Amino acid sequence: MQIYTSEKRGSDTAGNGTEEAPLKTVLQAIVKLDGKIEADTRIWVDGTGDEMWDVVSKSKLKKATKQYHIQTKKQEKAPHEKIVSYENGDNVNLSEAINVQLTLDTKLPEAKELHHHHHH
Repeated sequence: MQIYTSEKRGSDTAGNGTEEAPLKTVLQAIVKLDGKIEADTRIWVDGTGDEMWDVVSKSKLKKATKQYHIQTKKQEKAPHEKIVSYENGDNVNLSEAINVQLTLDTKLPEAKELHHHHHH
């Protein structure tokens, strides 16, 4: 499953995730899969100049995965155009993903010691 995106073009209305209809941002490529980016999932970007389509950076893609899951990811979700695709998402949460809530570490959210001295 290949998804083409044109961030420099920023095609929202013309953004489907294909070649003739490239998405505006990588975010819209994930909203359809709910973060289900597997080996068959290949997202292409504007390119490097030499090529028409290049691979999306994992650093940016992973960040977008987090952002999308917090912003667009609600309780429910609908499928998409490419073969519909069922709710084939992961979660697990048996005795390992519990450390994400009951983290035995000293961290304070929204604190920002000397970092809050210049913004929220």
